[PDB]
Formats: sequence, structure tokens, C-alpha cells
Amino acid sequence: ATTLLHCGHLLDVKKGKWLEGVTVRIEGNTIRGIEKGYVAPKAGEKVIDLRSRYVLPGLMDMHVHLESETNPHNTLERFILNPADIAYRSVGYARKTLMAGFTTVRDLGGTGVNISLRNAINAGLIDGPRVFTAGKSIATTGGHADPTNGYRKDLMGDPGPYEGVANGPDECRKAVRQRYKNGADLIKITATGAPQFTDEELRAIVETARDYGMKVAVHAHGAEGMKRALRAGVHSIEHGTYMDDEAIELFKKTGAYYVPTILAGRTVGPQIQKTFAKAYKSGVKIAFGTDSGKSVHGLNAIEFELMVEAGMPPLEAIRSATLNAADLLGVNNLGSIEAGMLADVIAVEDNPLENISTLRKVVFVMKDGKVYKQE
Amino acid sequence: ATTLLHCGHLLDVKKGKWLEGVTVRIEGNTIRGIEKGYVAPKAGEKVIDLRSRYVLPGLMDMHVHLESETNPHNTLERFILNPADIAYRSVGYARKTLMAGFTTVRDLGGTGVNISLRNAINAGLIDGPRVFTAGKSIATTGGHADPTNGYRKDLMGDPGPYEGVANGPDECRKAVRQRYKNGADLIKITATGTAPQFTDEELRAIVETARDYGMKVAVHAHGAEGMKRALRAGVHSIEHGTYMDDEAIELFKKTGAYYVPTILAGRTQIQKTFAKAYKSGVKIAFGTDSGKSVHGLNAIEFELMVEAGMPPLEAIRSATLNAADLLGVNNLGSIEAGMLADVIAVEDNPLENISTLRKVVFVMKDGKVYKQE
Ligand SMILES: [Zn+2]
Repeated sequence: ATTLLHCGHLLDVKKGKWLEGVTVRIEGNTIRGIEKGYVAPKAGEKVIDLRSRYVLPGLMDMHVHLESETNPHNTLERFILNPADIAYRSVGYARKTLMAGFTTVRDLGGTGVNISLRNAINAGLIDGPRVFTAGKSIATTGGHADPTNGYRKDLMGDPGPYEGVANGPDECRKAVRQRYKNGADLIKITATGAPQFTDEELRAIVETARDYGMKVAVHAHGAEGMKRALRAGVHSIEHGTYMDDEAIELFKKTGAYYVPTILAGRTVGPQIQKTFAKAYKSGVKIAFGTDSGKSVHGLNAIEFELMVEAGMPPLEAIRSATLNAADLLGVNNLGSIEAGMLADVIAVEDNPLENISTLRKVVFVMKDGKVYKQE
Repeated sequence: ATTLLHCGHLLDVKKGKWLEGVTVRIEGNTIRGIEKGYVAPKAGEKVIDLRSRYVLPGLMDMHVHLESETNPHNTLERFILNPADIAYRSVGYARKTLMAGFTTVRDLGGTGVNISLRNAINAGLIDGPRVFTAGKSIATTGGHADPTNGYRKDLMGDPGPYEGVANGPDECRKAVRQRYKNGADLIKITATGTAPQFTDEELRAIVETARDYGMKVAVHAHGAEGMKRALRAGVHSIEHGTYMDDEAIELFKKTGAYYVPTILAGRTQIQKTFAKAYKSGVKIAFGTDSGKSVHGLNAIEFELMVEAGMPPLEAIRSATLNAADLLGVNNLGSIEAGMLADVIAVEDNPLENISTLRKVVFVMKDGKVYKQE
């Protein structure tokens, strides 16, 4: 099927330049090309009028938790909520995310319901973003992602690699293989609260993950855990609130991405923005991530503002949500509107490079070939 | 050891009369007698001055839960608290109860830590009231005393007689025997939610087993139908009997079972029902279900019983004579020769203003003085 987007302004994020009065030709789910002017439909074709709009690639958020959203009772709800309850809330969370304009997300934590949500969205059952999920986070015993942490001794039990808790390299191998068996796209670990992973454990995780084509994302606020993860060869660091100048040189030599998460934890202080500034000025690779869930879903665009207020130019923020995100995912057909890519397109009212806050009201959303939002 | 109490006013609860300016002579843990005047002490005899005070027997509360106390977080607390945490909290709960003047209590529900608390208090390890506990309450699956109620299915499991959840007469027999094995003094079951949760055959099995092992049966019941099933089964006490039919009151009088209102906890109606019950001549024993209310505020219930029309003397009798009768002990609840020295003292006449019981100035248990303020 053929859909033509008559775009007044279309953002070339690789060039960094707006293209004025162009047509995007989409056949099926793929962008077939960009044509100057507005092209009449030679044969009956679907045309969408975005001439008064600014057009962007579908934004991607590389830190979301689609299973949960914070609530006065999350800690009790951990004991009272069943998988079906989690799924039914995730429905609305995913819909709000997709209609905020984020066509792709990287889910870094759940009970495994996230895998079912991705499969159900991909099957056409529920409206949502393309989800690349880590499934269950991997932690060491008592680690941040240990599922039975804080339980009464009777309800605590002894979680092992099947549950995502590993101690020692071989157990780590089984835990990564278990996440692969469960259908995870990537691996996420909790490296600090103190470093919760030894160098050999991290090496085991990174090598196993690379064997199965899974990247490694690392949640770490402490400096030593970040430096261990970076030396091990992990692909991304989350938050990293305290960063050693040594961690910045590690970032630069390894090429790992830094996902700031300024939005989440703003709620929980301002250190994180200071850290982000020092990272961006240093030349650290940056990918866009909000940690949605602690922050209400569909308010991810707020993070854009916070990144620009910290000194990141709007083009570089939008590139962090598009080009850098697609590179971090390991996908080559998303994050830029050009021939051969997947038709993930959003559109806003005003110039996002002159005011980034325009991104918090997305008026047009199309994921794959299908249009989900056209206000 | 010998102690003399110089009591300005001492309440003879049996005759309902004050005796003025008397001496209570206690040897060891037992009341040896009441003498005219303030008897002058011989050497080695200790004397406590209650000449400005009103002196009454130790109060007893027949619905308390010493393991827990209410807070915005009880529902999350169960998933996080271990038995030791519960014991350490219970320590303070018991101490505050004893200093409120309640020298004897009937703990009607716990996880079994209540049993260890009773054994520890009786061993002299922890300051506390004389405790008579049901241990773990028995309920049917989904009953109010079901331990895994509301848990996610992964954590809920299938609780059975070992856990206090029984279905059918044989499981009930085993659950009562399990409480006996664990060291409980009495059995407590939850017969209603308002929907009735124990079948007549189940109730008969429970009371007959309890009767074999010398244990009384107390029943938490809010609904009328479960209340009447329990009363027909032959239970000893009905607790929180809200929504009570007039026919149930006739059953009450024929069975002789006690009605424990727990008006204080039901302030969260109960008062209208308690008023009708008291007017009908039902046997009433004092109970607060403190635990859901802060421990140490038990005396407030006294107030409410007088507010519903019960005369102060009968409220004090419900906390003393009626309570001791319901427990099945013959040496507690009245200051007279041959009984155990559980004695409290207050500032004003409790029969003219019962709220004076909320300021207990003197507490004596088993001959020992815990409070003399
Ligand atoms: Zn997170």
C-alpha cells in the first residue's frame, strides 16, 4: 500500500537540516523515498497533509519500564499484583508512550510480562511502540535487581540464575542464556547499589551476551561499578550519577553510550544534570533515556528540555533520541527518514530546533506503515 | 514477702461497695486479707500508700491482639516482618497494656508469637499481663483468619490445618489439635466475614475437639447466621457480634455464652447492638480488641459501655468477675483473701466518673509493683 506524506518541513537528522515542502513516499512499512514538492497521487494513494507540520523520525527512548508506573503502593503491590494485573496496566502505559511520539523503546526491567507485551504488540494485538526488552534484570544475590529483596525470611527464598540472580561466572552464563531462552532482546544488569559485580562476572556476562547477539546495558550510579562495567565491554551505562574523570576516559575509549536519565531522579539530586553536562562537554556518546515509569509514561519528552537546559544543542538531543538510539540498539533501519528505513514518523507544530519543548505535544504519529495519531 | 496497702477506698466488687480506710495484706503473690484501718507495719513489711486513692481489682481484657498494632502500613508489614521483629514489637505492646492497669488479657489472635510471649512473661523474662492466647486463629479457606488472603497467587499457596485453615470436620479436629500441640490456652475461630464461614458440622467438630482438650472456644462473628450456628454449637464467647438477631439473644441466654462487644475497636452501630444486648440480660465480658486500637487505650471502652447505658459497676464487673468466669479461673478478679495480688488504683471514684480508669496510678501483678505514680 502507498502513503505519501506532504511535509512542509522534514528533518534530516544525519545532515541536521530541514527540508522544505517535500513528499515522503512509503510503501507498506518502509520509506521508499523523499521527493521535492507535494506529489499528486498518480494512482489512488493515501496522502497525509503535514504541510503545516515539522516532521521527525519516530523518537526512541532507551530507558523505560512499561510494566510499572509509580504509585503510592508499589512496594505492597509487588506482593499483591499478579501477571495479568501488570499486563492490563502495561496496555495503557504502552499506548501513552506510542502516542507521545516514541515509536521505539528499550525496556530495561520487568518480571517477564514485558516480553509478552512486545510479542503482543508485534502480533497486532495491542497498540504500542516497538519494544526491545531486557526481560528480567540480572543481579547478584541481594543486588538491586534481586527479586526477593526485602521479603520476610519465609517469603525470601533463594533466587538463582533462573530468577536472574547469579554469583560467579558460570551462573552468570546460565542467567544470560536464561534471558535469551525467555525471549529477551538484550541484557540489563545492576552493577552498583558498592560494586555488585566482580570483573570476572562482568566478563562472563559480556562474552555470553555477545555470543547470543545481545547487548549489555548497565544500571550503575557508583563510580567503581561503572568503571568495571566499562572495562568489561558493556554497551551502555544508565544514570551513572557519580562519574570519575576516569569513567569519562573509559567511555571515550570503549565507545559505550551514556544514557543520562535526568528526568527520573529529578522526582527523587541535581547532581545528575551536572554529571550530564560534564559528560556531554567531554564528548561522551549520549543516547536518550528517561527511565519512564518512575516518571509518568507519555511525559518522556520533558527530558528533551532538561537535556537542552544542561547545554546540549536541540539537534544533538534529537539525534540522541534517533540516530544514537538506533545505533545503541544495533538496528540499521530506524532513526532517519531516508530510503530503506522503517516508516516511523512523528510530526509537531513548531520548530523543534528553535524550541525543543514543542516535542511534548506530538500531533502526528505513524509506526510501521500505520497511522496511529493525526490530531 | 509481705506488703501492706493502705487504701483510702477499696472496691468490694462482689457487694459493689467501697470500704474506706482499710489495709490489704499480701504475702508473696497472694492477697492474704483485708483489715480495718491502716494497719501499722511490722519490720520487713512493705507499705504502699494508696490512702488518697480508689483501689480496685486488676482489670482483664478478653479481646486483645498483642502481636500487632495498627499503622498506615500493616498490610505491607506482613510481607516484611519476621517472627523476631514481631516479638520485639510485642514487648512494648505488652508493657503498655500492663501499665494501663490490665493485669490479665485474652489474646485472641496471632501467628504463634503470642504463645512465646505468654511463655516468656510467665517465665519472668518480659514485663507483661497474664496472657491467655489462642495462638493462630482457625478459619476456613478464604475465611477472615486465612493467612494468605489477598496474596498474589504465586505467594498464596494452599494453607491447611497446620496453618490454621481447616475445611471439614476432620481438618477442624486436626487444626484444634495443632493449636493444642503448639501450646494454646483456648481456641478462636472466625465464623463470619457477614457471610457465614463455618458449617454446623465443622463447628461441632471444633467445639467437641476443644472440649476434649480442655479448651474454651471464642468466635469472631459479625453476621447473624454464623453467630447463631456458633451459639447452637456450644461456643463459650461471641466477639464483635454486630448485626445480631433477637433469636440469637435468646440463644445467648440459654447457652450462657458471653458477649464481648469490642465497642472501642468498632469505632473505626456496635453501640446500639451492645445496648440492646445489655438490656436483654446477656452475659457480658469486657473486651476492646485493642491491637487494631493502640495498646494502652483499652480503658476508653469502659466509657463507651457506660455511654450505651451500662452502669459503671457492671462495666467494672465485666472487666473483673465476668472476665475471670469466662477465662475459667477462680483466683482472679476480686480483692479478697486467697486470691492473686493483681491490684490497681485510680485517682477518682470510678463509679461516679468511670473515665478515671484512663489514668491508672497504681499497678500490682502477682504481688509485684510495676507502677506507683
Ligand atoms: Zn531503571
